[PDB]
Amino acid sequence: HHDGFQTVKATIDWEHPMFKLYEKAKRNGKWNPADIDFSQDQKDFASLTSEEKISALPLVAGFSAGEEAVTLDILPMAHALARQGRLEDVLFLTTFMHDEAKHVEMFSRWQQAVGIGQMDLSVFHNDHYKRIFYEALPEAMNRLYADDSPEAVIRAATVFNMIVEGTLAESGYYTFRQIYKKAGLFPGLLQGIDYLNMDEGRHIQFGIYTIQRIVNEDERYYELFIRYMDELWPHVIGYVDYLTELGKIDYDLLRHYVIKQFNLRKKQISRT
Amino acid sequence: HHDGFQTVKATIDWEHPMFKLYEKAKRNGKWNPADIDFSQDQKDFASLTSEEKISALPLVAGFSAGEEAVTLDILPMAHALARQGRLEDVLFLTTFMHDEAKHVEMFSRWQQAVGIGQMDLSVFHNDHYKRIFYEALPEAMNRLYADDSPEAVIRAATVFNMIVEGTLAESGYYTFRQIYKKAGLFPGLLQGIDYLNMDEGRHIQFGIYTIQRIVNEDERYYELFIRYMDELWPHVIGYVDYLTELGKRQQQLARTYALEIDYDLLRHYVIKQFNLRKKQISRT
Ligand SMILES: CCCCCCCCCCCCCCCC(=O)O
Ligand SMILES: CCCCCCCCCCCCCCCC(=O)O
Ligand SMILES: [Fe+2]
Ligand SMILES: [Fe+2]
Ligand SMILES: [Fe+2]
Ligand SMILES: [Fe+2]
Ligand SMILES: [Mn+2]
Ligand SMILES: [Mn+2]
Repeated sequence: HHDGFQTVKATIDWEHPMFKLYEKAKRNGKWNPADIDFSQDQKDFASLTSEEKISALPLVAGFSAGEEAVTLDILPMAHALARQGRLEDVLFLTTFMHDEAKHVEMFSRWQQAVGIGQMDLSVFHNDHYKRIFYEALPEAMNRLYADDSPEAVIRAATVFNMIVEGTLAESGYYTFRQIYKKAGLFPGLLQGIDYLNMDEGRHIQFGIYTIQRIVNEDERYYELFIRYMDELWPHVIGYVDYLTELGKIDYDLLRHYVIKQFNLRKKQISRT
Repeated sequence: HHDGFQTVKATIDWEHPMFKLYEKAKRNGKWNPADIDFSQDQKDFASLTSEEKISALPLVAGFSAGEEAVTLDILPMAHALARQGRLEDVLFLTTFMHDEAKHVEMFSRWQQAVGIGQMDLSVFHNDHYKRIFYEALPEAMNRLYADDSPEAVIRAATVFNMIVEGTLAESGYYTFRQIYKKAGLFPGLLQGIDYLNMDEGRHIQFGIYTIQRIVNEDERYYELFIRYMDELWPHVIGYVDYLTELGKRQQQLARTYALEIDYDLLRHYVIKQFNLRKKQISRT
């Protein structure tokens, strides 16, 4: 049951950080994947040899599944914060979820346009990828339906925002630009990546805000955050190692970028 | 756990009716409540007598709570359809949810701008209003976390889309225009209402699609739909009667602005909306 409503008893908290992020999301998140011209991407893909075609698919497989997972798996966080009365967080999260919908749409439109929509790309998800995206991510989010404790919320935001988005996805954009911008390939996909990267800046800000406001209640939660980050590292690097070996471009450059992002995300939360 | 992912094994179903509705939502849902000029609304509200100021508040109280309720209460539907693998429905529902956020924001910005943000408007929710919005709506939606049966989904879409949006809110837009557009008052609120009404057409279409696809599986569910509509009517009309009674006890705004407010035409619009929603679902 609803006890009452914040915008009847009072108003939105106009100064709340998540209301301010919501306002930014509306002003900056206007792109439509349906407007991207993928016609040259189709011709670029056809120009590749069979071996070069295969080389591009593991990264796309990781992104399509990843965007689909985050579209579905943010819903428990929205529910948990709604149940806690965090209205401004909920408003922001409507933009987060609509951003992810666009991300899923974008990669799927690319697959369709280049002629691989009919190909099952699941073959490029190894055990480490599945441990994160098929298992750990939905487990941590769904937990929030029955357990919205600080510990549960930190774990959810750690897996979702700091690892999935802040480590793997961030490193994926970089990788795609290092390879394909340089090769002059897939301009429509790279335009989509640029819009997506802008959206995801907001998503990471929500994760940092959420983790830090809980850590501020108790430094014991800081140690939980670091432990959950380290818990998932073997799977992050296990997936990275798998893509790197498929790749055979400076792969050690890309690998160190992943490590850089992982340590960066840790440093964006303060014990204090 | 996720078994796999549709956009890895295949693609989005580009022809799915809810993918098409999602596409329309992106194209047509561009407005931003933060861009509405409420400065004239502020002046209008201040120029009103206390007894004219009051006349508008019961309707605004109904919409602010309603929009906040639907913002929160759509989440279980999105979850239930997601768990069923209905990806295109989920994509569309992201636009539904972000629409509702804008609707909550819009009415809250109006209240803030006109100087009533600090006033507790709960006093204009009677028992019938509370049975719909404080109780029946969240109960029917939350049910979906543990019971996503066809019966549960039809009941959820009936309460949310056909009654709350398709009968009450639709009648509220009409009432607001019948009163304040003719008066020449609250231009920013009216702009917001117009944007909102456009969004809500899609929300009702989602409800029709959802109910109809379940009725298509088994025509027995059509009688469930009709029954659930009829179960809620006493509270729809109980709330309408309450707002009508309030409006008839304060007629200064109508006298001042020469509006022959026909509450019996509004009451008949509510009845028309209710019966019209029923006709939009067919047995076969
Ligand atoms: C060889 C260098 C490895 C680079 C790492 C590539 C990782 C693939 C990215 C897939 C994760 C996508 C998750 C979506 C998160 C979001 O968009 O919010
Ligand atoms: C005197 C005529 C009575 C007219 C009825 C007024 C009803 C007020 C509307 C409040 C419900 C708002 C619910 C929001 C639903 C949505 O926008 O999705
Ligand atoms: Fe994201
Ligand atoms: Fe391994
Ligand atoms: Fe709606
Ligand atoms: Fe009554
Ligand atoms: Mn994304
Ligand atoms: Mn609405």
